Amino acid sequence: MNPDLRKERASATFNPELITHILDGSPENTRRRREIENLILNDPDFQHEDYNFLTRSQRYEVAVKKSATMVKKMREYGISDPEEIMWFKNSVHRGHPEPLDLHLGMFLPTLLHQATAEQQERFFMPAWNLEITGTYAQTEMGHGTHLRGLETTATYDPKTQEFILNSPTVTSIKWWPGGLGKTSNHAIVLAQLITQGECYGLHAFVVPIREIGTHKPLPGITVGDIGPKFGYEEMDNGYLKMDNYRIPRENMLMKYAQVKPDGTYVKKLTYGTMVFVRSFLVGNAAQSLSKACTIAIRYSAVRRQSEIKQSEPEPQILDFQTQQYKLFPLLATAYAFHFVGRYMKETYLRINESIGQGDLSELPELHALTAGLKAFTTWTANAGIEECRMACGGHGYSHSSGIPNIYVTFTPACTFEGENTVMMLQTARFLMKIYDQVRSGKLVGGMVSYLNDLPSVDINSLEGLTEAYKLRAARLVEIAAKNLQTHVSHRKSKEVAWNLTSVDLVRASEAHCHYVVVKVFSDKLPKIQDKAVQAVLRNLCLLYSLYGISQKGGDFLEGSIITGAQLSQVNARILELLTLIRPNAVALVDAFDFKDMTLGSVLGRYDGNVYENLFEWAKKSPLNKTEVHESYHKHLK
Amino acid sequence: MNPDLRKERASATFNPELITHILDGSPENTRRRREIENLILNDPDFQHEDYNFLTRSQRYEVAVKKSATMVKKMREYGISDPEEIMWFKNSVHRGHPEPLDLHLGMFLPTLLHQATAEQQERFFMPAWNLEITGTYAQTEMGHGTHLRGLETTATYDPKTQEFILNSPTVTSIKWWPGGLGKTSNHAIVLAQLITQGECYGLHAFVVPIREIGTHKPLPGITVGDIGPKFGYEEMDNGYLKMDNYRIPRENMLMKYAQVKPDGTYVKMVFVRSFLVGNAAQSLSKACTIAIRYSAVRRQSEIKQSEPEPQILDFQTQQYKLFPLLATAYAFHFVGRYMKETYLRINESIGQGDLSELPELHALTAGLKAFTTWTANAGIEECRMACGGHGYSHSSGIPNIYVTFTPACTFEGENTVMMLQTARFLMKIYDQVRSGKLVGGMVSYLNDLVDINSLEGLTEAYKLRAARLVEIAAKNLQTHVSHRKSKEVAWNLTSVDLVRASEAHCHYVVVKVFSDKLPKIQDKAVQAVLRNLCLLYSLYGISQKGGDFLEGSIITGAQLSQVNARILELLTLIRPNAVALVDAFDFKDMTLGSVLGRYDGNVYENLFEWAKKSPLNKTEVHESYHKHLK
Ligand SMILES: Cc1cc2nc3c(=O)[nH]c(=O)nc-3n(C[C@H](O)[C@H](O)[C@H](O)COP(=O)(O)OP(=O)(O)OC[C@H]3O[C@@H](n4cnc5c(N)ncnc54)[C@H](O)[C@@H]3O)c2cc1C
Ligand SMILES: Cc1cc2nc3c(=O)[nH]c(=O)nc-3n(C[C@H](O)[C@H](O)[C@H](O)COP(=O)(O)OP(=O)(O)OC[C@H]3O[C@@H](n4cnc5c(N)ncnc54)[C@H](O)[C@@H]3O)c2cc1C
Repeated sequence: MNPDLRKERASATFNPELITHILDGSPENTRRRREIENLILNDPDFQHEDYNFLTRSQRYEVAVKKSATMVKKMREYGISDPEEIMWFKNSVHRGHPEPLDLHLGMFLPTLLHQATAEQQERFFMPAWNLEITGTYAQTEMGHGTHLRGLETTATYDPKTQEFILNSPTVTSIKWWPGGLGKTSNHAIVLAQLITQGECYGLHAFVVPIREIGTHKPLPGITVGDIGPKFGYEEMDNGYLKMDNYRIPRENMLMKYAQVKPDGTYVKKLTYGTMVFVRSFLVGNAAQSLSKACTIAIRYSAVRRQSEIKQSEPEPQILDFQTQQYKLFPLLATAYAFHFVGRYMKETYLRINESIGQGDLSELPELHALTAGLKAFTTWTANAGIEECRMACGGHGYSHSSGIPNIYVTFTPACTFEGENTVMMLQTARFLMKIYDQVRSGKLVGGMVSYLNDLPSVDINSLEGLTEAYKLRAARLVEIAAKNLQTHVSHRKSKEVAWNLTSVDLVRASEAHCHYVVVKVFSDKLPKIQDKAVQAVLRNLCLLYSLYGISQKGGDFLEGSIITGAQLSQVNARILELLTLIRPNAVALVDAFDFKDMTLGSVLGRYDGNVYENLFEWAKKSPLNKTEVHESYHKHLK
Repeated sequence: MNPDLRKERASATFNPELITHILDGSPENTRRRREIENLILNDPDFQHEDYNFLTRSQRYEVAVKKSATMVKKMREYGISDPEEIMWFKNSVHRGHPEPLDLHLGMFLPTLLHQATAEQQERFFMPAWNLEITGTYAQTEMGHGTHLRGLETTATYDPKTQEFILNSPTVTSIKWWPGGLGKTSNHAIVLAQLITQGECYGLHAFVVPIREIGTHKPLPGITVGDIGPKFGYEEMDNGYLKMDNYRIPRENMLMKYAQVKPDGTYVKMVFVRSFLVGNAAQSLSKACTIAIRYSAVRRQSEIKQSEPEPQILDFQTQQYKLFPLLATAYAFHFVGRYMKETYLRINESIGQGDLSELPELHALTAGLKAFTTWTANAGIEECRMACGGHGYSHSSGIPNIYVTFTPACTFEGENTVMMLQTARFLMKIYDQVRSGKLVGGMVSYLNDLVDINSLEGLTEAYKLRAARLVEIAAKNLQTHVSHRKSKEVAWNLTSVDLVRASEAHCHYVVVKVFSDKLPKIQDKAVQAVLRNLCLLYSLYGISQKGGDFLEGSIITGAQLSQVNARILELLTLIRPNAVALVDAFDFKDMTLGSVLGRYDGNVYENLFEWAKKSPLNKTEVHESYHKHLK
């Protein structure tokens, strides 16, 4: 390997393999994930020309065959555990999105959970070999966040006992569903149920959209791809227009609501529904940030440029303080998000045990924390990925860095499972609700128990830093509450008040979530058995928290949480941590255990042999298919 | 038009035309710019299918076709004024980069300002009928920022009287030059001059790389495209490897240094100013789209009873877009300021007065980094403020983002630039330390409160700048003191130094924006810009409250009033949002945005766009039969 990377790995003060165990959950987990990864790696059926060297059409085509192959292979290998299916799918698509995401993630799961025996035989079973391919169509051109505003109608017809699915306007057309564009022949559509002159709200219906065998669109059906996007080249995000399309009455999912043959409309928290409330975007954020950091840091250890001292030769750019400042706080963030994502997993499991005991008390906080962490981590990871890219200089801009694809692939996560701003406002509804409760004399519990200490620190220890974040969260919640009451007590409608306090409310949710990450990171440390590993993660933990304090110094000063002098100490300690982390930077990134193939990066290769490979890469790219480009003869010659 | 956009326009308290006048510098500049943009809009030779519906190869091809026609068309129309050239070229490529960029910006300009009668005869003249297509090759795979690290050599050969251009290592291969991939048959190459066993530094040579008429790479010449990037699809950024490749000794640009047959060796600010304008323009486009779309898009609710409101009515939406709108105008003004400044200092240089040249270099480097980094993040905020729809190329913001973002790394990597600014700031600091009075925009360092006034806010930025410079200076001393080494000390203080330059530059933008108001003749226009200026200043104080609180420049109670004033200002700006974006005068064609269309008729046009998308050439995709069946 490149002498420069070898030098970095030799300076590491800890064994990176021990951290990999921690990330996967156990040594055993690491082995299994690697085993599954190697199944795809050495399988030529999963190999193909570099995504970036292919047109959009060819990219979608490649994704399709790999997904089709993926299904057959997972069936044959007997991979049923959801975690293992995740690892397997990750290795096959290398973080890239694929056309069977909704089919496997929402279509089959919804049928398995709510469909009747006859329905599953008609819609679930035929999918085993993809005879049937489905997707979930909810979003419309005119409504994404505001569901109640959806326009698709499903009117019951007593005479023929079938539903009439209709897209009355341009805005009503379904828009975005992955696989809806060209892959799926069936789609579970969400529509406003209409029967006996009454609208009963949103209900789901199984609707065939393409003829089996020929894949031609069925009469009354209009489907297609929505066009090119920032990223997602391999995903056929689509649109669906239904011209008073008829389907059997038995195609409605009736586990919760039913429609009798005469048109009469009739009418719990389970482990079943809980699987749907589950989210993996926090882990997704951690992972994407990690990939970017791995690339940027390795490259920064490989790239030599400029000079620190005129007498010495060009140093590694990772020797520059500004370089370390750009990347080490993000590396610490990457780790913080991994621990938070693991905490959430733990919580889901803790919550099921509570539900099984009849205790639904922590559900409100779960839903608020879930919406909050999702927005906090996705936004932070989003910006962090681009910093990593720009930290690589000009080469970061080339697809050979691998970062532009990571960013473009990850960024819509700020939209998935609820707009980030809307989600933060959801977290704020809960924070205000708990605040009002404490106001009326109730002692509250949970991560939000600090509210019991309203109304409104040793900056050197982890405990004092956690406390500082706790106090800052309390302070921002207090500011939002008071400001909210000022509008209300001004005779304004609770709603107008809400809007006029929304910026403040989002900030309260943000502060709350940041405090949660810090506490979770800090709580992790005492549980690390290996002292060397513990020491490094501690430095990363100190950097994450100190850096957050510097980033929003105003929050801590305004609340008199820290003094101006303490802010100076915080800033100084941050610079000191950068160098303490420096000798371990590479090994910390190696611990993420990404294979070159997943990274899709010349610059971030494990071996550090960037330059020779960067040249081969460019020479094999499409514009060099010929020495002279036809445009020459036609317009220049 | 969409009645939602017309009611937004009807509520405007000023005439947008007057702001366009201010943006173009004068009413006549507008009329003239709008003339050119029309020469092109109605010309079939510049029409083609949406770039986003084409492959990388087809994009490059369309760019090449348009640029070639561009040169012919300009010459024939009489467009030679380099300003009118920007407008024309901007309309033609609809804001996208083009393969003749270096040819017109570096090749010709360099020849025209350094070539001899013989050279300007066989090099400059041919680049008339594009007979010759050239580019400038500086950057190498191994070096971009630190030029004296370049490896390309030009070893003079006394016997045959010709320089030998060589790429000894993989890292020495030229990398990135636009037009170097498949467009140019000639390239001015920057290389280490070596003659008579001695290296004399970097010098520029003109080297033919492709055979005229066939475009075949010449013997010893290896050329090609460097591959696909985040953006720049229509640009053939390339690589050049020269294997002991010989060129007439007479091919060296000897305007400043010469090499006779004996082998005896003898004897940037405008571009950064351009990028600041490029930052303002890109930010403006994004804002125009995001704001127009926010007035068109209705969703969710405020009051239970009322119908879905335009998302522009949500405070959060206003908070995301109005501060950025104010930033776009702020950046346009500081850009104009930079222009006035370099023109003035240029005039001094000519009279032997170079007293303001160091500040000019420093300010120009700092503002470039400050505005490009700010606009960069702002373009993405505009995209995300559009919801999922923003992610689609139908929003046109992703292309804007991808096209503008490299501005943060080329022409001086932002952090390196800020570091240069900091070097100047420290010098000035040491100068006042010695007891000297300094002038210029930095005269506030000779001195080493009211949140409700324009003057007080400007004053607040001044002190914040002074405070950060002082913190950097103090930390720098503390390090030279403890570490006893200047280079090590500089490095351990570099984050503080960058922060001080950022603070200095922010102060400049505010001050410039503020000094611009009294010069506005129309009262209504002056009134709206004033709100944007207050928003800009107040927003920055909130964003980095700790800087002001730390320096006892503002109290906690004042920070609170700042935040309250920002919210109030969003409200006061709301009624003028669309008109303020309309003022930019961007045409639908150069915006390439369905969501930001001037008429506001989004949805109907959106479906048509998707319907026309490449993946819908057929109802069923080929991949179905061969894989999913
Ligand atoms: C890559 C990608 C893939 C997708 N895949 C799928 C898929 O497979 N299936 C599917 O069903 N959908 C999919 N979608 C659509 C996604 O579900 C929607 O984008 C999401 O629901 C938000 O809808 P919208 O974009 O119209 O947002 P809108 O809410 O209409 O607009 C967003 C803007 O309005 C603001 N806003 C909205 N309501 C409020 C409020 N009450 N208060 C304050 N601010 C508010 C937002 O914060 C934001 O600035 C995808 C989108 C993308 C980009
Ligand atoms: C779209 C695009 C188009 C381009 N077009 C052209 C073109 O037409 N012609 C051309 O010649 N070039 C072109 N380039 C190359 C561009 O000029 C270089 O990328 C730029 O000069 C920066 O060089 P670098 O990428 O090697 O940076 P590097 O410096 O190698 O790396 C950047 C990183 O190193 C850090 N760093 C470097 N030096 C220092 C220092 N002294 N102190 C502290 N930190 C430091 C930076 O802060 C940053 O994080 C283009 C690049 C792009 C992306």
